[PDB]
Amino acid sequence: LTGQIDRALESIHGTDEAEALAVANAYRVLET
Amino acid sequence: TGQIDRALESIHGTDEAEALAVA
Amino acid sequence: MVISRAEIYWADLKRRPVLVIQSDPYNASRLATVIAAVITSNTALAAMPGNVFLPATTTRLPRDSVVNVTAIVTLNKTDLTDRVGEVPASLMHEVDRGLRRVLDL
Amino acid sequence: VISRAEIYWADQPAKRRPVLVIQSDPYNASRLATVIAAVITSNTALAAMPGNVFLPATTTRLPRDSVVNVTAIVTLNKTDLTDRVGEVPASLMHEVDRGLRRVLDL
Amino acid sequence: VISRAEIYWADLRRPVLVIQSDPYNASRLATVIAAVITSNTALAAMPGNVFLPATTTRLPRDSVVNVTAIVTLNKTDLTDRVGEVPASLMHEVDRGLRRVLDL
Repeated sequence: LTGQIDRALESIHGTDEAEALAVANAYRVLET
Repeated sequence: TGQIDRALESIHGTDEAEALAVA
Repeated sequence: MVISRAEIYWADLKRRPVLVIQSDPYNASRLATVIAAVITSNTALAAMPGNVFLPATTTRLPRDSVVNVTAIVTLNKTDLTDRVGEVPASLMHEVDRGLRRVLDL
Repeated sequence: VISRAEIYWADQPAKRRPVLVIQSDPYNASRLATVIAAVITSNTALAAMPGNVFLPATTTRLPRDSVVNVTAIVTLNKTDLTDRVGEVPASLMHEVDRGLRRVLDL
Repeated sequence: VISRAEIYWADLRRPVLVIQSDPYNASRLATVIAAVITSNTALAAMPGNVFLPATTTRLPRDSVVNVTAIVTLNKTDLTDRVGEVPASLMHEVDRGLRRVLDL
């Protein structure tokens, strides 16, 4: 599992909207 | 077999790749 | 609107699509929040183990989609506005498999 | 190296709150930059909500008694988790697994 | 040397994914079994079928393995080796093949 995850992340360089906007939205839940 | 049938209605047009298979 | 699982909504996360993964019992309840997975348009993310590709012809979305099972969000039920469409049970089984994979369930 | 069942403190100001790692260890030990977690509250009344799991302070090393809110799931950057509070026993993580499968229909 | 999980261009030109096992591939058998790869991503709604991003296959466009379209080709009809499908995506392909073939 780990190996294929790393391999796929090599193609998708940087960070995607989902891998970020999720980290963004998280703060709203914890605040409420 | 509805699951297969549901997806078939989604692709109203059949792919010519599957046709070449018969060939 | 009675939000149900497997449905795709547009959500301000930057309006982007989300896939409801919270079960319908919790959805039809007085709980104000719903859990969802973020849907991306970067189809290359379908190579990531567990992620699920979604063709636009299936989702009613503009472009082809990928369920990012590593991007999980908790949104207010009011934050879900545009009900785009529903994901078939065969593709949601792929989503369910991925969620159990990434969450060890 | 973040592992499952571990409790971390997570971040206008900041309002730091505790979280329980639910992302599987294969995905944790990978180059994936994000980790999935369930929010830990101090409102023990939320243990009445179905699926939620109560956590005694003698077990978590947290200040007060805690409740894992399986309906509050967040995705955080792996770098945001620094101060490791502790690890949840396997018997209570089975309760967490039971709750998570309930709310996620898994 | 045709090996499993490899994608080749096949004479109609369309791509194919080798599903025949490597023992039969490394043999003098003149045929190799493959699943037809389409560019109609809408076929990813089919239960057994497996989506393949072009960034993964090295193919021109995004791809979908149609596990219900299986072919037996002569080994000479395979000319351009495009690339190989990772074992994680090939596990999904194997699941579809066993599903459609009841194996």
